[PDB]
Amino acid sequence: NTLVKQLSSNFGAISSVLNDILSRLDKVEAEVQIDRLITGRLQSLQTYVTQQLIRAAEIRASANLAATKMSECVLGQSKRVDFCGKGYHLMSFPQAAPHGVVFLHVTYVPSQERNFTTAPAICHEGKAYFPREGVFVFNGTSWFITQRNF
Amino acid sequence: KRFQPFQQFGRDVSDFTDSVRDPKTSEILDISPCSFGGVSVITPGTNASSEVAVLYQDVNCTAWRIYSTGNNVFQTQAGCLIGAEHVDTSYECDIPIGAGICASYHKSIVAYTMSLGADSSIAYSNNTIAIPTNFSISITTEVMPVSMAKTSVDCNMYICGDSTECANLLLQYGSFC
Amino acid sequence: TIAIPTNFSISITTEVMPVSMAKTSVDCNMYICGDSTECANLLLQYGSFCTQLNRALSGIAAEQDRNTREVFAQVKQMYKTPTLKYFGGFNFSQILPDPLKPTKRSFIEDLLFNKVTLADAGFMKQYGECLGDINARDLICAQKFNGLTVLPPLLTDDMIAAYTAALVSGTATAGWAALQIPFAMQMAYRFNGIGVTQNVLYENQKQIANQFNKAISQIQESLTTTSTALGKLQDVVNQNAQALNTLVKQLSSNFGAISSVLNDILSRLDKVEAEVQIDRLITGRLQSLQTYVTQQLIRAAEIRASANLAATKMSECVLGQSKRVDFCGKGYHLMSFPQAAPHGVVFLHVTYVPSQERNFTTAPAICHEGKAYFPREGVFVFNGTSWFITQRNFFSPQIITTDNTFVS
Amino acid sequence: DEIFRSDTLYLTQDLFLPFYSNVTGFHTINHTFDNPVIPFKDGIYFAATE
Ligand SMILES: *[C@@H]1O[C@H](CO)[C@@H](O)[C@H](O)[C@H]1NC(C)=O
Ligand SMILES: *[C@@H]1O[C@H](CO)[C@@H](O)[C@H](O)[C@H]1NC(C)=O
Ligand SMILES: *[C@@H]1O[C@H](CO)[C@@H](O)[C@H](O)[C@H]1NC(C)=O
Repeated sequence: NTLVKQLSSNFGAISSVLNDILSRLDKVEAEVQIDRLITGRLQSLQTYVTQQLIRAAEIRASANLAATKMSECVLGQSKRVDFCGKGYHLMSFPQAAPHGVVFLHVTYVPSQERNFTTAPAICHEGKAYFPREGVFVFNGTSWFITQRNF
Repeated sequence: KRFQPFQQFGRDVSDFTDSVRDPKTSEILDISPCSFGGVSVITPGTNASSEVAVLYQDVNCTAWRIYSTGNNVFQTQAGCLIGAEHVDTSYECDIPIGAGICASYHKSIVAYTMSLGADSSIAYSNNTIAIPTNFSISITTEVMPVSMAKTSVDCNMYICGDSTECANLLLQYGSFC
Repeated sequence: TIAIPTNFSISITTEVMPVSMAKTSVDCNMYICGDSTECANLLLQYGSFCTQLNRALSGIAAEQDRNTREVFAQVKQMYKTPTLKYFGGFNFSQILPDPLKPTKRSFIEDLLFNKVTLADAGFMKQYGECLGDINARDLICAQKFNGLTVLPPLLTDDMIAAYTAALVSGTATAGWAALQIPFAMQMAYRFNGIGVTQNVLYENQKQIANQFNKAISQIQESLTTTSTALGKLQDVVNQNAQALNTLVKQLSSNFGAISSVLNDILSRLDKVEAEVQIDRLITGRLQSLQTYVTQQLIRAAEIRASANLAATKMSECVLGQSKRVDFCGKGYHLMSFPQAAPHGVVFLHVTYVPSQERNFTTAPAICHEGKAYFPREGVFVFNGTSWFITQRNFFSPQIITTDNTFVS
Repeated sequence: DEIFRSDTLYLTQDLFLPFYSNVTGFHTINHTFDNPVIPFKDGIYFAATE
């Protein structure tokens, strides 16, 4: 619509209306004004094209990231942090949208944390028995081995 | 500035005449433009209200270079603000003024310092650790653009319309189409 | 034959990444036609290309604010400084604010800000001040008198420092909505994520802490002296200044007119004759403005690409352990710390580097009694006395047993 | 020109004497008196050491 509106503007010519110029001016005199208008209008077109190219680059960057998301999140489980949702990622579903895509991410969110006394290793009889990928926690009765979560 | 006898005017890099020798008294004078300073207008929408607030970036109102003084003139980090009430309370930055200052419509325009977020303290304990005992399943949405509208231009249509003489002039010009 | 390391080192490396650029606005009636009323009317009886240019520039400014928000506002809850600065032998001073020093920024942040020179300390210039200092050819006064303005950022530098302090405090306690774990204990978990066993961390804890504090001191000694480390976040600054001063200088040029000085033309020419020259000048100056705007848009796209990558780094490296190769440091990645910098962010990555490799004879499988006992994720090496089962990294020999291997 | 300028660099195209160019010397003493007719050739630079 901006391109449409720009036709009203003079570019140093007597009038923006070509028919008026051709109606009341002879060939040589009309040539000057018509050349001025031609220059201005070509310039407007070039500006529009340049802006379109920049917008297209942005949209290209957006489309590539969406394709990466579809490959990584929809067809797999991603261990990247916050790539396919805030919490621990389980699955994702795509839905189409006008000129775009909407992703639904399903995530696991821990809750109801409780505090225990923790040990890194157990002397037992003067030896070192390390947890092997778990935490040693004291429940109140005896020591137990647990995961980081749940 | 010191002017040699054969000089009468002085120019800067932009070629704007910035100095002049007075003919009668031969005293050198400096010429400066009158207009200077930045202005911004804050509104909550014409439909909601007709009132606006005005911010002057280059004025310190504790004055002279302001259009009018409606009410409550008070100095902020971003500049002198006219037409807004200051509030000590922190909020969520409806309209960003700048320099940590935001504005909102509460019925008057109000200006406040920006709120970063919730404040909490986590204890450090060598002998203690917290583990969850429950879990929840949350579903979140993400919206991402993929393509834009495809267009074409007929340059002979946009330029020269249906006129045959202008088309020939376009021809005896150049092919940037 | 196969070679396995027997020692390791802790290295700290830095990465500098731009986040935002300066926000600007243009008064086109100021830049074109000055205070002249006739040239303004001619501008009117020409066209409104001023609305488009300013729409583009305002979009750019909003984008810059958004970039900063996305890099630094990941953390929801703010986390107070613990006041102890010492956890399990690791010194976190010089990365956290010092109460004694009045400034809310850290020591390393102070060095980074000192290094980068900035054109404008403050965004206010008073008219009387420009008038008084006419003798000095101040570039900012010249920009302002010709309609070009720079706008302040929304988030002040102290706010960014507060965000970084909260992030570091969260890393020190709770790790990556709080876990509450002792520093040493978590560091044991990072080692597992690498593949090394926990007892390696627990046994040699003091040496690792000395090396870590030590790497911090070297970073500090490297930053205290002058280097081109922060060059990018300087190039960005010089580009903006250069573009504005170039616009200022371009007003001297004629564009086919008799003179570049409008007042001369209006003084010695009648309306109709002056119209031609003023139109030529108007065309040229509008063209200059459009070129400036286009270049700004391209620079903004580049800066946007840089900000997104920085946000990805903050999510992946600062709030987690990344298994990607070379994404968060050259060596095996353990942790990362962010520090604010003028118009950008600096990441400190801590990495595990193997060393002192030794060669052993290797076997893929053991015939034993005509059977196949495969290692189950370890290497069979011959020490000289008997065969042992080891990891790829940090050589620790263990007796071979049925549990260690799997039959097939 | 007759325009005043300070702290700036200014480019101009004009007739100048190029840097490190040849200049002819004429010396007048009791033994030798020199006053030949010399061409003008689009302007001249004339220096007297005396
Ligand atoms: C012009 O007239 C005034 C008043 O008589 C006088 O002071 C001034 O000197 C005159 N101009 C000059 C430069 O003589
Ligand atoms: C405004 O003026 C007052 C009084 O001169 C001064 O103390 C104050 O610092 C000024 N504010 C700014 C930010 O320039
Ligand atoms: C931590 O560093 C500071 C300054 O380098 C030092 O004085 C202190 O001794 C170190 N650790 C502690 C808390 O002893």
